[PDB]
Amino acid sequence: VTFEPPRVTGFGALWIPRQQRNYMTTAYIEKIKAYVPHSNLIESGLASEAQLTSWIENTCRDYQVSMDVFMTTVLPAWIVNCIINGTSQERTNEHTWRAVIMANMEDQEVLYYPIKPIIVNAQPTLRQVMRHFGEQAVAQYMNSLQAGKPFTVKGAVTAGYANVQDAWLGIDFLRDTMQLTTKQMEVKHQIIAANVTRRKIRVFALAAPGDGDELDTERHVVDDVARGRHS
RNA sequence: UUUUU
Repeated sequence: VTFEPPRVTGFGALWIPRQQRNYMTTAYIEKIKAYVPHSNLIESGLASEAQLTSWIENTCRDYQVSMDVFMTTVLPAWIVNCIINGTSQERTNEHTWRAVIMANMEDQEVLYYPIKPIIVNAQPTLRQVMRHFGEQAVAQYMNSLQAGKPFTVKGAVTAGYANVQDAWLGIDFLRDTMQLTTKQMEVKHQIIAANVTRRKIRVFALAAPGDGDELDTERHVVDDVARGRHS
């Protein structure tokens, strides 16, 4: 059997609906084989490109800083801060998030930035807009680990995970789109079980009272009953 | 989907 044919017939076992049999050709197979987009650009768990750039442009206008200096200077600081403290929406009560200027592995001064103009501008929640930087956050935490002064991950410490070697997987903005092995899947997921620590209520206590009974009277008569004379 | 202050 020097030659063993070529097959490559495709389809066969794969059931094809009758409406698609006229377009489900062999040449159609090769056309869709090229459509393999990144598995981190299609899911709804992250902000889309249209609303990611909206977040980038809106927050730099509020800070009155250029996009070039935003993507270079304060974005890594924001990623580090989101590594230290969580990325929850109700972090706005801090009213300020801190960035520290570093001279040579030694703090010199802490800078203060408003936290509202960076959370509300993330249209599909800030937990989703920061998921694009989840892969960069792990690398930056590893860099901090190599420097001898590891970061303190809020999720890992809160969940009870004291392992500093892999204290990530406690990052609040990991979508798990990365090829996590089965031994890190449960470590990340048990940390994710910090959600059941606190409840959530969907609706507040309404607006003010619509009405509490009204009054309408005039003239000179009894206190409340207008000329009460019936029997 | 949200939910990890």
